[PDB]
Amino acid sequence: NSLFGSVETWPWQVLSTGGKEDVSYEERACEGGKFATVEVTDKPVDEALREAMPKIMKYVGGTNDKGVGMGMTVPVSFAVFPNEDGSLQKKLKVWFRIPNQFQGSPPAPSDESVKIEEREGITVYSTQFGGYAKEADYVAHATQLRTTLEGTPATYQGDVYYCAGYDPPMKPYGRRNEVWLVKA
Repeated sequence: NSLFGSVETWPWQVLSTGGKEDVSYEERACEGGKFATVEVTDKPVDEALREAMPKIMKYVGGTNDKGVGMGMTVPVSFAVFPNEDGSLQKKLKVWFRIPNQFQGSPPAPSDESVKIEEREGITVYSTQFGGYAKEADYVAHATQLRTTLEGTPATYQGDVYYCAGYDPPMKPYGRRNEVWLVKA
């Protein structure tokens, strides 16, 4: 009668894929699912990330309204805003991507700083790469992602990019990463 499977997590619209070695792109339209996001201001991206991490982990750690102690972790992504001067604008918005099972029913935000917001309507270019990533690698991948998207009508708004990883990598913990550019 009803047909479902175990492999289903984020239905999105991928238009195509096809980049370069290491930096490979995919332009896709977002699920539109509800995610847990925290935005930090006043504090630089360095501080904002480390300050937002507690806020993300406290949510899945048990400080959620449903009292879920299931610490579920998939790659976490945060938006950064680079100015044309090369300097990042001090505003950082962390998006915590919720696993599919919890998309159907996510716990309510019991912390005022973390909000469950749904994001749809926009198209992103995502580059998936593997290896030991440092903070510079995210920037470099964004740089190369722009370089690879060169010659296309792809424009970006605020040149915003998102950096995805399971943890903030210093060296070994951060082997799978994503960088998302949003088309203007």
